[PDB]
Amino acid sequence: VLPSRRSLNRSSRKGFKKHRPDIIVIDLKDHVLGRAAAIVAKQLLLGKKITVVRCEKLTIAGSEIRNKIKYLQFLRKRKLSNPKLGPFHHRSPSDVFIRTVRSMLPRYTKRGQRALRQLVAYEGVPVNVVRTGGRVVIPKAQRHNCYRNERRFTVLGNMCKHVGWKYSDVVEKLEAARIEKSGRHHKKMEKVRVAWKNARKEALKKMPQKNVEVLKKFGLA
Amino acid sequence: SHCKFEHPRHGHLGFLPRKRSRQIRGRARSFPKDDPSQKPHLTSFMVYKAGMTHIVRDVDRPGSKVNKKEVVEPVTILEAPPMVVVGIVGYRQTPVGHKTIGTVWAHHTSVEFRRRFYKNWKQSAQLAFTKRKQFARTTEGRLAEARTLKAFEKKADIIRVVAHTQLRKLRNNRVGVKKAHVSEIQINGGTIAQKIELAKSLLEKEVRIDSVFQQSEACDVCAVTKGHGFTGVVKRWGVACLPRKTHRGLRKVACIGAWHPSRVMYTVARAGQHGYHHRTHLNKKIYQLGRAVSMEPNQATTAYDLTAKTITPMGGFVGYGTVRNDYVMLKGSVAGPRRRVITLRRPMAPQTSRKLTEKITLKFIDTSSKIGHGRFQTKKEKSQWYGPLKKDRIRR
RNA sequence: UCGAAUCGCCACUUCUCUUAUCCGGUGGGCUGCCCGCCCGGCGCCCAGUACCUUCAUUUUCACAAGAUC
RNA sequence: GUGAGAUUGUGAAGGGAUCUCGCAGGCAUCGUGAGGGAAGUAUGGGGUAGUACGAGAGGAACUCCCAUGCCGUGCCUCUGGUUUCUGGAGUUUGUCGAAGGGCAAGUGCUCCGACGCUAUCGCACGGUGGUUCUCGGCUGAACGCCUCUAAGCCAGAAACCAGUCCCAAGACCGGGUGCCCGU
RNA sequence: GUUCAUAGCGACGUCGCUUUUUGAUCCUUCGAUGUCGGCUCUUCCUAACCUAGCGCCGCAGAAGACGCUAAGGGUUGGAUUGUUCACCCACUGACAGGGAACGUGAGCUGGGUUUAGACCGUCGUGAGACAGGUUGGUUUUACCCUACUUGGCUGGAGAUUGCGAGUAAAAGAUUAUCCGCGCAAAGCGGAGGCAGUCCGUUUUUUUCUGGGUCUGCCGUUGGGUGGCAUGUGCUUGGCGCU
RNA sequence: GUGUAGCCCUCCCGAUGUAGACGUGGCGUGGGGGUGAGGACGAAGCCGAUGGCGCGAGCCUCGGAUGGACCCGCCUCUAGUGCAGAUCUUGGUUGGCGUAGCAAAGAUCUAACGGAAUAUUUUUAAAUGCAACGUUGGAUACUGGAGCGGGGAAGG
RNA sequence: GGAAUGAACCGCUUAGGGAUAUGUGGCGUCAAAACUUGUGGGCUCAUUCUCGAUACGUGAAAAGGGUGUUGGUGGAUAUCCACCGGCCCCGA
RNA sequence: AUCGAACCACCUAGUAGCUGGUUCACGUCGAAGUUUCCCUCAGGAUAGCUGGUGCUUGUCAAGAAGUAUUGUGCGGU
RNA sequence: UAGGAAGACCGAUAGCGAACAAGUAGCGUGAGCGAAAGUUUGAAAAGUACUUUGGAAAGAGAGUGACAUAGAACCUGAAAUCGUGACAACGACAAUGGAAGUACCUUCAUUUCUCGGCCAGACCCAACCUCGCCGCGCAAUUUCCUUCCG
Ligand SMILES: [Mg+2]
Ligand SMILES: [Mg+2]
Ligand SMILES: [Mg+2]
Ligand SMILES: [Mg+2]
Ligand SMILES: [Mg+2]
Ligand SMILES: [Mg+2]
Ligand SMILES: [Mg+2]
Ligand SMILES: [Mg+2]
Ligand SMILES: [Mg+2]
Ligand SMILES: [Mg+2]
Ligand SMILES: [Mg+2]
Ligand SMILES: [Mg+2]
Ligand SMILES: [Mg+2]
Ligand SMILES: [Mg+2]
Ligand SMILES: [Mg+2]
Ligand SMILES: [Mg+2]
Ligand SMILES: [Mg+2]
Ligand SMILES: [Mg+2]
Ligand SMILES: [Mg+2]
Ligand SMILES: [Mg+2]
Ligand SMILES: [Mg+2]
Ligand SMILES: [Mg+2]
Ligand SMILES: [Mg+2]
Ligand SMILES: [Mg+2]
Ligand SMILES: [Mg+2]
Ligand SMILES: [Mg+2]
Ligand SMILES: [Mg+2]
Ligand SMILES: [Mg+2]
Ligand SMILES: [Mg+2]
Ligand SMILES: [Mg+2]
Ligand SMILES: [Mg+2]
Ligand SMILES: [Mg+2]
Ligand SMILES: [Mg+2]
Ligand code: NA
Ligand code: NA
Ligand code: NA
Ligand code: NA
Ligand code: NA
Repeated sequence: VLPSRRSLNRSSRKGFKKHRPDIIVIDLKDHVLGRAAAIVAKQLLLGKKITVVRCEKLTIAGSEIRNKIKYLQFLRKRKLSNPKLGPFHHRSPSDVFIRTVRSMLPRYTKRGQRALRQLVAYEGVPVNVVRTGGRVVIPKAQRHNCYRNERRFTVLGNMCKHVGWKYSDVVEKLEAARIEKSGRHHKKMEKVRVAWKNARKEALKKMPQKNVEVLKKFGLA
Repeated sequence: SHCKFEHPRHGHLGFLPRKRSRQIRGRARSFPKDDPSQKPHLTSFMVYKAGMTHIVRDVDRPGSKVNKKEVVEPVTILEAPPMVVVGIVGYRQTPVGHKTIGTVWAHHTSVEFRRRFYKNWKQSAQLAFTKRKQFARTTEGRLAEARTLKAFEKKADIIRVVAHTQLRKLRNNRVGVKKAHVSEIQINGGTIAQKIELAKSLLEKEVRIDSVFQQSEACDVCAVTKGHGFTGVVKRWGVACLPRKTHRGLRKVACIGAWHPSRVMYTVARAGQHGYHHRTHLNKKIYQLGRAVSMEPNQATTAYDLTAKTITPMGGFVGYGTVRNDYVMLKGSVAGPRRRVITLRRPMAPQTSRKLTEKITLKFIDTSSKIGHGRFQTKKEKSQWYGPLKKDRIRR
């Protein structure tokens, strides 16, 4: 994915500087794992580019002990003759989500393999996607719309930590820094936000009165 | 049907595959856990194997049958010329592992270090590090170095130093390699700022083994074992031989699997490469830390044996020669043949047992010849047994 | 060298938390009702809501014959 | 566009047209670690102690200390085994005239024998944290009593997961660094 | 079971599980799937013999009985017999039960079973018979594909193509138009000058050029101070040189 | 005017199928009787990213930088008349494959000569002509008189 | 054409092709259809062969139990007893 | 190189209810594994199921019907 | 033993075993068994003198002949299998196959070139098939609606 010299010369000759394709960034905090994967799988097949973040905050219905036992039963399956050929049991939350999505795709055709290549999964919000725009959610897979309040659920990050994931503390430290850095900057840049709101209110007093009457009729000001 | 009688399986399945080691030098895969309370210090060293001998000492072990009595213990002698520190590296932690941040190089480096980056040094242009030398000390070069050191302080997690051996000072006739061996040594203890301060003071300087290890301490050994080439199942795995009347040979495994599954499994012994594997062994006590013979010649003289002698046996170590530099005496054996490069590291397992904390006081060191049955400790002793010989008569 | 498919962008979006929750926050009076108080944006044809000015013969659809990289 | 080539079935110049390939990396080092493998396990003695308990008869165990069995990873200082160093010596038959030096008997045979390889027949070494099961409890309703359970919490098996250990980027590392080349 | 149905048992009855016994059937194989046992080697199951932790007793202690989680580890040396099975001697913490084409013959062995020679008993007029006893009786082929064990060579992200552009990177005239400190702050620091040329839609325009020059710095001429493990490179301090 | 390149135009009802039966102005091959053509300005045969026609068996055209002397359409007669397999017959070719191997009877060395078998380079000597053969002299060693000694029979 | 898979089950039975509509079976992704339909009711929480979920297909299960939770019937008193169902749990 | 009956040529292409094979296209139709007899049970003959050729006729229906209704008989699950 | 007539016969794996130095070569102690093989170059040997490399075999030229890719067991010269030049791409589903398109070739067939038998779009008539909008009949709408009191 690192550009070669050939790409650099071609871009320099034609005067191309930067390019960003159309990508949707999904915040997967407090989303149901199975329902989020099913919706994402169909959109990938329709030709969308999707990047998901905060995969460690996905939720699964049931107690943690029940889901932990479920994973351990999966870990027991291996090719006895040569386990290095057998099924591979990935342990990170982003790898678990990618495996779940892969099971909902035609993975043994070129069309299915291409669709899987269009998905990128992260733990937390990495520095290269922080400033890329506003994140989105999936209302049909949100926890407060799917589970009854009295049921018990499992957070994917806590489940993975006890079956082999080794970077739970690293992700937690990185998230704390990001919240501090983003919170400071958003406390800044408030004077400009207030100034812009004040300018709009100062308008409707200098702008033509006929256009003000139209705005009132349509309920805009 | 079940097997008629039970016995434990042959061999350890955690040391697979039994393939040739990728490198010939011993490399530590992990370093001891960092303790920020202690002072910054190095954690490993590189030495060369010379040979073996044995010693006599008195043991202090209450409740034992040998308490306050003499024992004989074989030991291993390893030559340890001082190392040179040339670089600093820093690491940062990411959700996918550790990543290198950058490298700070020393301004002056020796020819033996720069020999490592060439296949034919004497017939090349020898241009390595020439451009960096022209730029490092300028105003822009100083600014670039400060930028890298600022990155180390701000966001690094682990600090390591790049060091190399001095084969020129180890004037061995049988070790043919002239390019130095390069490795990384982690710095443990103190904060990140204190770690960097120690590394800068160490740049372009020598480090002696006595400043890393102490006598009566334990250590870990990383080395590659002796090779044996293609080997049968009897030697490779230790299976039992078959009766004498066996058609088509008896040094085999009779049954290599059942009908189902219809394939051979990875747990069955087969013939292949044996030896030349990387191994890490634990808890080797340090019996002596000797200094170079040029400074103090009475290396093998103890408080109970006043004979003046060096550590090299009569006639020299077989296939190695003389020990001319600092050395370390380890109890027991270490992997690999003579002349191989071996890495010693600080212990990983807890060190609190009575055996591990015992204080060692040597009483006798053997220096007889390892060729034949040596019966003279020194050259003077042999010339006292024999009188003047025929050749001496010619001289006088 | 290359003729190519893609056709919103922002240094107001590009911080956080909740849903048994003051749906912007936050008090008082007598369960629940009543009464208070303070505070996404642009973009679609004049760089701006005036009514000034060039568009053709590419003469009835055809990948926008134009843009971006 | 440019640099190379090709257009091979009934002959030779010359021109044209078209079709293919190249137009950017190379070598050398220090590292990361997803995934896979996975290992240590038992007994005895000292002391507790002739103690607890028991009318007597009899009769235990934990911290701690010292060894050993089975297994695993290595090594050759010592001891033992092995000799085509045909090393040194000795000895039989034949043979070069004798002696000397040898030689033939697919290594004549005997003794000692280095280097190397090798034996529990010799020697060294074999770690750290969590989640839980059975079970025992704490608060506590349902059910103005009670209750280890309904919500919640504690401690916790040779079991399970990770660390240490072995292979390791078809796990395609936008990890670092050195020099040459190109833009 | 001194009493006491249920510590431990449990008749008369009744409900199940398993495929490690033997039967019942005859679906596949008769232009052939090598038929007992032992040796060797790996793995799986739990209905737990020993090893870890527990509950309960007709558990005072010691030794034990019953039950729960648990298959990580261990489970022997011999006499007789072809034996599986059986039965004794001995050690031990313990000498648990089973599966994998009744695991395993192009891995072995060939004692037994089941050809041809021969002896005995019983049966048959006889040739001969006996799931009765006995002795002697050729064990063939891998260089192919896969699996497994080691051993090397080498491409490749549109997983060989597209030019089909997503960094677990930075932080701004849209990353361009310099650096250092600082919180994506507030704020505060440093920066050589002169002449041409060659190109140019403006803001002290881009380059290329020339001397005059001043730091940091190379390679140097020699000189003396010194450190390092002491033949080889450094730190000094000047000289004239980019 | 059963059956076609169906005499032509409307309308209605059925259409699969093992063993098996039957139909076809249904296809193809060797030869006889008739009729009509073709060929050195090139017959049969053979080759094909040569297309066209037919549901199909097949038919026809094109090209040959192939060939060198015969052959076909239509109506009828006649038969040794159509192939993918029979552990089918006879030839040819084939992966395995430069593979498995060419391992009893002890063994050869050296100089000169001979030989086309060298001392073979244009683009100092070694790193660019290797390997192997016979005779003679010398060396080493085997057969060891029940001999890789010297003569005969049978057989040749 | 359906029941993932199957000679015999379900639907339907077949000249070469379009348009329209159905049968059996379905409408979270694989995979066409409720881009997870209703402005419809209830019931269920199930720790190592892991609650349950398309008949034929026994092609996985009993006797006997539960103060789990949700409904009935018959008696008593200003809540108590006896009996019978649904789903789930032990037996496994 | 042959022996619980040698070798060569011939009768001999010996017989086989048993195993193997059996060469172009389209179209109209399209089954049976059941009955009786057979030294019959891995085979035949015989009736049934099928194809071909028709004959005699009719055209809304004769000697039509795997179906009802009405009337009248039979029966021992 | 001499001759004649022929054939809806076979046409070199056929026809006699034998179209040829065939009951021959070869096999078996013997009685006996028993093949393969068209010399079919060309009308005519005119069967390649001579130069050059090579020890030779042969190669490169030259020549005869209408043709030598008719060069000597030489007419025609198929398939199986192999080499070479150019090109097409291609992961690992063993290949092969069916259906429907597309990207590059091919220049095979047919049509057209001032009218076209080519490619699109809109409009008109008939037929068939949909959607909007507006409604009706019936004691179905009295186990009902409303007011007041008990
Ligand atoms: Mg066992
Ligand atoms: Mg044998
Ligand atoms: Mg020695
Ligand atoms: Mg792991
Ligand atoms: Mg594992
Ligand atoms: Mg000798
Ligand atoms: Mg001799
Ligand atoms: Mg000896
Ligand atoms: Mg068979
Ligand atoms: Mg067989
Ligand atoms: Mg077999
Ligand atoms: Mg069985
Ligand atoms: Mg068996
Ligand atoms: Mg066998
Ligand atoms: Mg056997
Ligand atoms: Mg076998
Ligand atoms: Mg016998
Ligand atoms: Mg039909
Ligand atoms: Mg048929
Ligand atoms: Mg004929
Ligand atoms: Mg025939
Ligand atoms: Mg044929
Ligand atoms: Mg070979
Ligand atoms: Mg051999
Ligand atoms: Mg001899
Ligand atoms: Mg001799
Ligand atoms: Mg769909
Ligand atoms: Mg016949
Ligand atoms: Mg047949
Ligand atoms: Mg029909
Ligand atoms: Mg009869
Ligand atoms: Mg013939
Ligand atoms: Mg020819
Ligand atoms: Na044998
Ligand atoms: Na159990
Ligand atoms: Na002789
Ligand atoms: Na049959
Ligand atoms: Na013949």
